[PDB]
Amino acid sequence: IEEQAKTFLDKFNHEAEDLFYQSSLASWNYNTNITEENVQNMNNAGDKWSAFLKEQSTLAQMYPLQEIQNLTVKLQLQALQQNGSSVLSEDKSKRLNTILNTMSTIYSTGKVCNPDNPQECLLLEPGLNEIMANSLDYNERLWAWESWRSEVGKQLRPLYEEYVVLKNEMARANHYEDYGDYWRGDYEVNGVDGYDYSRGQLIEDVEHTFEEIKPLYEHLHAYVRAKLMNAYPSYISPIGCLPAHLLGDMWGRFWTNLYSLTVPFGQKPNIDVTDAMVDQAWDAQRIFKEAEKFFVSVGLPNMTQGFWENSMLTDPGNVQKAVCHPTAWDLGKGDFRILMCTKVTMDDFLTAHHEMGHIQYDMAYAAQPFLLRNGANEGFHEAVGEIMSLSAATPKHLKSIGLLSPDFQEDNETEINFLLKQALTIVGTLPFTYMLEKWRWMVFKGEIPKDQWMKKWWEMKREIVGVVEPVPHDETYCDPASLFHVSNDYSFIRYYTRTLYQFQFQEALCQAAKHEGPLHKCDISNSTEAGQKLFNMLRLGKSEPWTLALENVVGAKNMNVRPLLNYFEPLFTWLKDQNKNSFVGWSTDWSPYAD
Amino acid sequence: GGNYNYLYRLFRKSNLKPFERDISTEIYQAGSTPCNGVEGFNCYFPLQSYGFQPTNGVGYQPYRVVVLSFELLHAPATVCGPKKSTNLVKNKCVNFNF
Ligand SMILES: *[C@@H]1O[C@H](CO)[C@@H](O[C@@H]2O[C@H](CO)[C@@H](O)[C@H](O)[C@H]2NC(C)=O)[C@H](O)[C@H]1NC(C)=O
Ligand SMILES: *[C@@H]1O[C@H](CO)[C@@H](O[C@@H]2O[C@H](CO)[C@@H](O)[C@H](O)[C@H]2NC(C)=O)[C@H](O)[C@H]1NC(C)=O
Ligand SMILES: *[C@@H]1O[C@H](CO)[C@@H](O[C@@H]2O[C@H](CO)[C@@H](O)[C@H](O)[C@H]2NC(C)=O)[C@H](O)[C@H]1NC(C)=O
Ligand SMILES: *[C@@H]1O[C@H](CO)[C@@H](O[C@@H]2O[C@H](CO)[C@@H](O)[C@H](O)[C@H]2NC(C)=O)[C@H](O)[C@H]1NC(C)=O
Ligand SMILES: *[C@@H]1O[C@H](CO)[C@@H](O[C@@H]2O[C@H](CO)[C@@H](O)[C@H](O)[C@H]2NC(C)=O)[C@H](O)[C@H]1NC(C)=O
Ligand SMILES: *[C@@H]1O[C@H](CO)[C@@H](O)[C@H](O)[C@H]1NC(C)=O
Repeated sequence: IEEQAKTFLDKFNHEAEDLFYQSSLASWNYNTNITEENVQNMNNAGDKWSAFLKEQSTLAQMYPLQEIQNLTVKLQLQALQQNGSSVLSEDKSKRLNTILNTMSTIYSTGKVCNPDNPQECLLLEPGLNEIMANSLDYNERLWAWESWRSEVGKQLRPLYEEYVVLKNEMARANHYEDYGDYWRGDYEVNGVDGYDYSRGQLIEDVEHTFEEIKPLYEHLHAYVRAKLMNAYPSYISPIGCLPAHLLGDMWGRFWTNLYSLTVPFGQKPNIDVTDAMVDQAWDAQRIFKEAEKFFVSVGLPNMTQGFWENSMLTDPGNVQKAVCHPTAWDLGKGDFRILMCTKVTMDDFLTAHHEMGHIQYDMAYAAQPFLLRNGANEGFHEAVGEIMSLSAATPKHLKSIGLLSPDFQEDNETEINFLLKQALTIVGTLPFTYMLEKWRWMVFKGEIPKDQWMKKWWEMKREIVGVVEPVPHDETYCDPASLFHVSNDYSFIRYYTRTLYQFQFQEALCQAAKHEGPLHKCDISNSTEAGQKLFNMLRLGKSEPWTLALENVVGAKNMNVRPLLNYFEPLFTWLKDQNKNSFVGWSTDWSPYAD
Repeated sequence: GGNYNYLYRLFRKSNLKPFERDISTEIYQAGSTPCNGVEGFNCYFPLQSYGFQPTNGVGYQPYRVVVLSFELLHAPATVCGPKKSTNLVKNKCVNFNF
């Protein structure tokens, strides 16, 4: 009966909040002060949380799921009843964890040695990522691109084939058709009177939104190709694809390292307020106190006053071994801490606004039950953090926060320099993200057999992304598995939808703050009505369907690409005038070796 | 490490009458199945403990409460406020209260 499930969850909601607390408090003491008497302090305290949750999970199947009427207590029950693994045979369950540990340690400890000196050998993160991000030598970028895929990616090919079979068995025992349908279960919504969403409906909404970005991406692809021919003459065709090893990093995920070759007006400095911070003696604490004044300006609460003692805003005065990585912690019981090692720079002035945005999202849904204290889907949590960073990087906000000469002149040449640096990171990553999840979805359902994995991968690079390989690759390579998110078992569609939600939030908040100009000049400071539009979504958590959360801000029930294109229309107008003598589009027949 | 000595009751058959008190420790029975004094599904111990810890956000830290309740049965009198005694100004027509 349904009233027994309510009494089940309230014993759960008070044993979990304490056991999650000290399992996360011990993870704080390891992260900010590393010993090994802290790693053993967090492994036993971490396993008491994991052993407790599988005990309550096997108690949750005593209650049926379709004999429930209240939507909230049904949502908590389905998130706890989830079997996930453990549906496999107990010798297949240990084979899967052996593969996931072997693929993870090949990626982090794989070395590449030089053919002129076999005694010098580079790892990926120090040394191989620096060549792909800084070099202008064609022959050295071609060496680092091919040798990472032929010496490390060939080890992951027999391991990734066994990984697909075991993950499809686990997904079909949980009544999905494949493992790709299991990943799309985040966006599913069942029976809330007009707000429903199918797991197959996500596939059409991604492909419908993508064919409206292809006019903008084609003009960006044509402008970068014309600028790369001056940097690498006799290597690039003026009507063809771009070679895969000249894109700024190892995989071509972000084009953000191509800015020094593709800058529109290099005689205008892109605005940088780092010298005005060290001329006014701003400490470590000023960067967060101006960040807290931004959020109280819009109508959001202060920091919790436990935030100021418990947090560790710099690396300590001790030479203290403590993972230095910006992050926002939500230990529980209303205890919010930020861990970062901040330097006096406009870079960490902006990520301070980003990391505080995770905190203000966390402080808002802290009145829901324990199992609904996440973002409404996997994409909302990063998207609310980046609309705080866009509003703080504008020169309108910088001159009113005291950091820009009240006699500063923004010219139309510097807005093109700023918008093109945004499009190399935002627009340049959207066909990479769409192509990769489309390839992984077709591998799991079996539309691509294993004798055509690397054949269909490079046909989709030339057609969707416009990127050609420099050396042909047969079915002994596995080039997707040489990325971190593929070999470490992560979903990748959250980076596509976060980019679309980010400009839907920003365009909906700037109509409430009564903006008049272009969308990229907007700032939501001093408003109250925009914050009330934002706070009505922030407090929902997972208690409502995410389509119901979007109408509280945007006014629509689906993700939309038209606010993303309105942000880049000053660039799209300027790009169509720079490509009057160029060719827009590419040919899938040209190759850098096929002459 | 958590002060686990401060408990509260989280299951009862029926809400309390005003100023009523209940220190029993019988195993609660949520479902219809009888409990027979042992724990299990739908048979819960009725007391939980605040695990208080010094690094808790406000609203999670312990507050001490005192409830004063003045009652007036039908006696002849009892305790009350203090008093303010003025001064004696002898040698002048005065308005006095002794
Ligand atoms: C890292 O934290 C641990 C524990 O928080 C520190 O180790 C000991 O902590 C106790 C407190 O319970 C002290 O009485 C001991 O003196 C600490 N050990 C030592 C060797 O000092 C540890 O000190 C912290 N790390 C550093 C570098 O201070
Ligand atoms: C079941 O649904 C009802 C409404 O559909 C929820 O009722 C609300 O409960 C809160 C506190 O529990 C009250 O403050 C509200 O006034 C109630 N609303 C109404 C309309 O009466 C109820 O909370 C849900 N059950 C659970 C366990 O959350
Ligand atoms: C979870 O996996 C189990 C198999 O281990 C599935 O079958 C359940 O088996 C248990 C006994 O171990 C029964 O109590 C359940 O009734 C069975 N399933 C149900 C509730 O029909 C079970 O179907 C899986 N649960 C999910 C999430 O589908
Ligand atoms: C920035 O604004 C100036 C001012 O309008 C633009 O200069 C004009 O450019 C057009 C097209 O080349 C000419 O027909 C006008 O005669 C120019 N104006 C003047 C006063 O000379 C300039 O092109 C703009 N730059 C960008 C990048 O948009
Ligand atoms: C936006 O908010 C800021 C912060 O309160 C306002 O800045 C104040 O501006 C006045 C006059 O411009 C100064 O006298 C104050 O010293 C400023 N306050 C601070 C804390 O620096 C700003 O005026 C607001 N914008 C509008 C349009 O009202
Ligand atoms: C936030 O804190 C400041 C001082 O730190 C205070 O003046 C302000 O009133 C606080 N905000 C609210 C809503 O009380």
